[PDB]
Amino acid sequence: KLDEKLKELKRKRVDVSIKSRKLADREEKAFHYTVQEYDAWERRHPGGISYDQLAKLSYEKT
Amino acid sequence: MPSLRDLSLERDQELNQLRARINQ
Amino acid sequence: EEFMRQMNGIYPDKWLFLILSLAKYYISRGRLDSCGDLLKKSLQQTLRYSDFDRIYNFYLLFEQECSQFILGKWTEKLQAHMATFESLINLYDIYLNDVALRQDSNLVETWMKRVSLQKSAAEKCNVYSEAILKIDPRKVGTPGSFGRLWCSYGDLYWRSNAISTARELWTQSLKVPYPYIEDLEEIYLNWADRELDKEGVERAFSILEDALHVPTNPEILLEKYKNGHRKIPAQTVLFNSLRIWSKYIDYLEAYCPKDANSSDKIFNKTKMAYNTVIDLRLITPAMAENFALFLQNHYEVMESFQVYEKTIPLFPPEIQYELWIEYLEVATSHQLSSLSPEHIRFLFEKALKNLCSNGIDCKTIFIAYSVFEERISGLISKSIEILRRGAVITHLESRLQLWRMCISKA
Repeated sequence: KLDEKLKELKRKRVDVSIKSRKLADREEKAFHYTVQEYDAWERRHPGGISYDQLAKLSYEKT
Repeated sequence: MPSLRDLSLERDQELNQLRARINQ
Repeated sequence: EEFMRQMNGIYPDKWLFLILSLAKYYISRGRLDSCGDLLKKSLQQTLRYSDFDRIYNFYLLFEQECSQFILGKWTEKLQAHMATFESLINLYDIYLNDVALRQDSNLVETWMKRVSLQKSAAEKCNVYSEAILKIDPRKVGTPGSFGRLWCSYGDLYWRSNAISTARELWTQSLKVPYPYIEDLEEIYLNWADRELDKEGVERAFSILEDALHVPTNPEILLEKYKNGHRKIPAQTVLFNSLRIWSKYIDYLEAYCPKDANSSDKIFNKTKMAYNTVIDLRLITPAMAENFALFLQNHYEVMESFQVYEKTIPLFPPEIQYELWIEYLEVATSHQLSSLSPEHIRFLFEKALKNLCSNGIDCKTIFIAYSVFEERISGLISKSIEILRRGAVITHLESRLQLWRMCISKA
């Protein structure tokens, strides 16, 4: 009676191969921040000019 | 009231679920 | 065969074609047992799923064709061959995860799938035992995932029996030097929840209180861990878990009887749990209100205001608006508040000065101030002047509402 077992095994094996091949083809929210998190967030994301002020700003840019 | 007391009243209502396990 | 070994040395890059060709040679030479163990070794050695599929399919069809050919006729060989065929058919899920256990052995998600595929819980324990030794904490990618493995492993015992076994396993869990702290919360919160159903919440407090043994110099330890770059375990900053403090406070607050008073032990313990959270600067705006509402429900209103004043300065002005609204709404209308009228005016003027110094829409505080000024003294003229101050000080719709109320009242 091994023929029926072999037939069932082949039927299952075909499906196993199909599934394996398919796997193969892939080849109010702000109220909950702590004080510490507010400190972190608040530090990570916080006319006319005189010649002396413009000079210092240009120096800083350089 | 609407912002934080409204949430906290829900918290004090959810704690009834904990109270059931507290007494049992 | 010698040439085969030579190209095994020379060409490691196309191992799949090599093993397939040598397997074909083994089948052609009648060395079926050699083909079997060779394919078994190669299948165990696969690493990429495309490579695995080709070898697994070839093994499956080889078994099928050999069994059918022998059936065409021997009994023992046929029995063994179809037994291996059925085994390889069934064990596809096991080989599937065997591939992923070599792509990244310490990715705990695969271990949480390998447990699911086991037939019986008696085997689930064995797979958990293997997983715990194979996994190294230092390389667990997703935080809070290894702790889920210890949590599930303890739950597996806890469902059947032997609570002592589960506890002794978990005591080993907390000893593991985890890199991240989400893995530690996932264990303590679960252990406390499981103890709550069995030994009462008195014990359930102890499980969490052991975790929250606040040490001296919190800033130094938090600096050492934060700047340690995964070198320092999260065991040392366990006190800095908001989720453990939150659940500990939930257990304490649900354990306080609704008619608790200042001489009750649990009410005092809840005060210390909240005050320690505030001291650690782990208090969140919803928890700062949770504490104030706990105090008000227990008729300790005058100490509720001390919570609001202790917490309002810490947050940015945008959140100070919400806490100011709560503080003033409780102060102006509550039978137990003992604030004199000049004090409540001092609070109001402080709120408006601080918030309007930062551009926050202060319409609600202005309206509340006008209503309070009408209530406490009856000076309508002062009430209107307060509303005019709000409308005259960019939130154009609010200033139109304050102009309509100020003028209608006048």
